[PDB]
Amino acid sequence: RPEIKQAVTVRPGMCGPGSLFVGQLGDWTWETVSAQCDTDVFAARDASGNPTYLAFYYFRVRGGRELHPGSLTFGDRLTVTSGCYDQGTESVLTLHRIDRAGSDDAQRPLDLHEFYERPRDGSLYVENFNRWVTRSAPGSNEDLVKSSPPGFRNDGLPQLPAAYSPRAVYREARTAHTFRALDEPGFRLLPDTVEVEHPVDIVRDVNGVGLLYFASYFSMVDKAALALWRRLGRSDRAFLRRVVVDQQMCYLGNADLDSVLTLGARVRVSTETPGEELVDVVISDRDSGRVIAVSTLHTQH
Amino acid sequence: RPEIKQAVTVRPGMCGPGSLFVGQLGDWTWETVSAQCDTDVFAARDASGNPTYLAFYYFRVRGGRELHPGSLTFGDRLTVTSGCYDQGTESVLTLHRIDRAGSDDAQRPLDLHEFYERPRDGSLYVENFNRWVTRSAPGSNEDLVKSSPPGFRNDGLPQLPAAYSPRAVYREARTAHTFRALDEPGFRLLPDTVEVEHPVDIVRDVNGVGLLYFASYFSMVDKAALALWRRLGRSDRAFLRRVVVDQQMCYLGNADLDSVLTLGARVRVSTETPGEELVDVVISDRDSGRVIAVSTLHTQH
Repeated sequence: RPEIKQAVTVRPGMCGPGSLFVGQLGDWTWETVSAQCDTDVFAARDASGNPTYLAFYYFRVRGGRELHPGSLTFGDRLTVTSGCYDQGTESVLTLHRIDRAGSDDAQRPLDLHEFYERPRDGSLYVENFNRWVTRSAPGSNEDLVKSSPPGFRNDGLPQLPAAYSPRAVYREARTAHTFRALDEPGFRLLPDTVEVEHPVDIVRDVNGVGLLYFASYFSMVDKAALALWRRLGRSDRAFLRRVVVDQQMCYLGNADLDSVLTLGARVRVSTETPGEELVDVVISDRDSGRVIAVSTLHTQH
Repeated sequence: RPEIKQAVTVRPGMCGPGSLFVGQLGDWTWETVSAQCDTDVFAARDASGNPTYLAFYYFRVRGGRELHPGSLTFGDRLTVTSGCYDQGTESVLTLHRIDRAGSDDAQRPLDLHEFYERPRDGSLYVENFNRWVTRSAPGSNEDLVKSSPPGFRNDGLPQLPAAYSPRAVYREARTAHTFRALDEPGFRLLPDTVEVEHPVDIVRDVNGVGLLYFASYFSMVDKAALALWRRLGRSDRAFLRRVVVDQQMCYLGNADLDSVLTLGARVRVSTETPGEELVDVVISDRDSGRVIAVSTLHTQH
């Protein structure tokens, strides 16, 4: 199955300090899987005709000072290279590489070694690990059930080696509540933390099938990050100047639309590099006793 | 200049109870103008190389019970027909018609009479009246200046007759604070109103060039509408079931990112048709003494 290459002009609907860029990346994942796995992901149903959704489970966006999501402005010309990797019948890994158009070797194919071991400052690397799910009850967003639409073709797809394991990554994050081990050298934990109550926003958090929208988890994480930034006495203009060189998200659950979520955030500062921080955000559903997401942001400010 | 026809599969990034559908419509407007007016709207600059933005000024989405934005779910197949109409060198009108794919006569071209006088229940009609603007000062979002990028080609475009005037429509709305005259028969004004303070949300309201994003005005309007809906003792599930058969928005201004806006809402109920209402929302910037938007929603619930 060939990789998909696209020439993309940055539009208002896919950039800025909100979640529009991650929204576009997720739509590109559903297009890529549809093309490579001979399944209409947008209209997928199981054998009883129940809708099945290719849910986001693990999401990484890795950039750097030379190209990060905040670098993108209206009219920028990009190259996007996308492809899927076999994770069996119930899950699939999609990769996207984003380069500036015309940049040296932008036409190169996907390279696992480049994504997992030698990422280049100037390219953006996206991993989307997705899992097929159905609701266990109409109108309930809890206890989603593993699924696989009939005719889902993972058999074409290239394999990952054992070393490159989005599953090991997300398992450790569910346990540690961070993607960057607390014992990692060269950081100090600030004493300041925040815990923000966030009722589900039924205007802005909800998708076209009545679930919490995967992109709105990035918005909730940034709401927690901004609460912590303000607690540290830092300015709104400075928040809008933050360079996010790496972000990882695990979606442990969805949530009913009447839920009140809790957004917890903490920060580690670099003892090596001024302005470098690791921010961890945990999203909880206290009423059901669930952690529904974990995120780690690596920033320079 | 030919009209642009597209086959569109509804994606998560362009539907649901948020502003993603209007975000997609605006990106389609910038693509359509780029194609028909021989100008890269995404990267437009004036002669001094200052960026110039094709700002949204008047926006209408007209549907009906048979097809409205809330009808759209993942995987729906649509037909989109788009084209521009001459409004001179500083403004341009773009129309989009949206039909279900395969529906009778979905291939028909744009028809002004159909848009302005005989809209069909089952098609969606979009009007975007846009104006070229530059900032009057870097980092300021107030007192935007009229502009026209060099080489903007309106000379190709078809003409509107005098009868069809988005300008008369928006002028009346700026004066009346509604698109549906208060003296219109068959409605009664409820005494219940809301006035909500909304600090600009720098996570969710801001675009890739540091302005308030045109789609986030629709979110702010729905926040006001939901405040009024809750004031009337109505449920969240019922709000998510609302059928918006017509909505009009005028963008009178933008706003600095530290602004605190005021969202005012009022409602008229039908004395003819149960469940039919007209909701008016006014967005104010009290500190600068400006009305920055007016919206009217026609709903069935």
